[PDB]
Amino acid sequence: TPDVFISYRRNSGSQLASLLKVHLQLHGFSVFIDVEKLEAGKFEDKLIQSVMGARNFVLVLSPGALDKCMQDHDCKDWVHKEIVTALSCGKNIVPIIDGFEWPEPQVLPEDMQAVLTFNGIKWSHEYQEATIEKIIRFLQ
Amino acid sequence: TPDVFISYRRNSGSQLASLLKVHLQLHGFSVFIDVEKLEAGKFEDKLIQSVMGARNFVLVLSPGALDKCMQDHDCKDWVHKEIVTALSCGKNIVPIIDGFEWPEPQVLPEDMQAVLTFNGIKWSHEYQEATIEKIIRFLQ
Ligand SMILES: C[C@@H](c1cc[n+]([C@@H]2O[C@H](COP(=O)(O)OP(=O)(O)OC[C@H]3O[C@@H](n4cnc5c(N)ncnc54)[C@H](O)[C@@H]3O)[C@@H](O)[C@H]2O)cc1)N(C)C(=O)N[C@@H]1COCC1(F)F
Ligand SMILES: C[C@@H](c1cc[n+]([C@@H]2O[C@H](COP(=O)(O)OP(=O)(O)OC[C@H]3O[C@@H](n4cnc5c(N)ncnc54)[C@H](O)[C@@H]3O)[C@@H](O)[C@H]2O)cc1)N(C)C(=O)N[C@@H]1COCC1(F)F
Repeated sequence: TPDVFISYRRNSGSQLASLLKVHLQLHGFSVFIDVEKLEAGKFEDKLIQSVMGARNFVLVLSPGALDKCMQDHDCKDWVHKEIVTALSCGKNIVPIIDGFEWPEPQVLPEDMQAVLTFNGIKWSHEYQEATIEKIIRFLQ
Repeated sequence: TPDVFISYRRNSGSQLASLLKVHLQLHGFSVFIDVEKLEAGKFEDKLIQSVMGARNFVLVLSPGALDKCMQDHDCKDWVHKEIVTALSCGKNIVPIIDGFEWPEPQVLPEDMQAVLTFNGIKWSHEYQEATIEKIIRFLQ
């Protein structure tokens, strides 16, 4: 059962999300990212269970990463579903900020507005190792 | 003296470039990427000498990566400068395709059109380890 769940928006954060996976594994954390760990069966159940099972929830805020969450009030967007599950289970949420612009809370669905109240880490392209060490301090 | 020089477009390839660096280092290559190895002094000479110093030239073709090379006949664009140096020195050039569209040769300045004649490696989000293993087979 993975220590860390990495949630990300494919069209804009795939590369950073995989970069985060490599570094965290090199530092001894078990990591769930879909392309390495989402295997057979109905994926809706497996994904939700993977979030529920992970102590740490690493949220890759690339540019526009929460845009498809906006007005998703049936909760059909997958980042939205993953965040609400992490919030509902009281996980240690660690937002990683990479060119993300902070939205107004009211533009996000009520069941995920609390994600903006967690302290985020700025991804520094020039000081990546320092960025990684800070992330590890945030993790449990 | 690094074996591998990674050339890349910051606004679209920085994450993949850094991910390539970490994997190549794990497999024992000395890698030059600017944010880790470009240090003090006039950077023009330092960059060109660093291309000259590496046997392998890894070119990250993220979407639109060559767009600023087009009509750069003054040769002010840094990706343009790095490619021309690599071609001129007869380097082992290894393009990494990440959503790149192949342009018609004639839209590119004459001194870099030969970059399109090198066999490129498709970057696979779902089979990243296999992509890396292929890149290593291409290196010298
Ligand atoms: C449904 C999709 C999925 C979506 C979202 N997340 C989580 O949500 C975040 C990313 O959200 P987001 O950027 O908005 O992604 P979408 O725009 O929804 O991608 C939708 C695209 O998925 C493809 N597609 C649709 N139906 C299936 C299917 N039945 N089987 C396989 N592929 C499918 C298709 O190409 C479509 O365009 C992130 O945190 C992640 O953990 C995980 C998995 N899926 C099962 C896979 O990709 N499975 C791949 C095969 O095994 C490993 C794998 F996961 F890589
Ligand atoms: C000039 C620039 C540079 C440009 C290009 N490449 C090579 O060209 C590829 C990327 O092409 P590309 O996406 O088109 O880059 P540009 O948009 O041209 O960058 C322009 C931006 O650079 C900043 N900027 C400008 N003047 C200086 C300066 N005197 N000192 C520090 N920063 C400067 C500024 O922010 C501007 O916006 C890639 O393969 C790489 O090897 C290497 C270095 N430079 C020296 C640095 O960034 N130095 C940083 C300090 O050490 C680590 C470092 F290397 F990161």
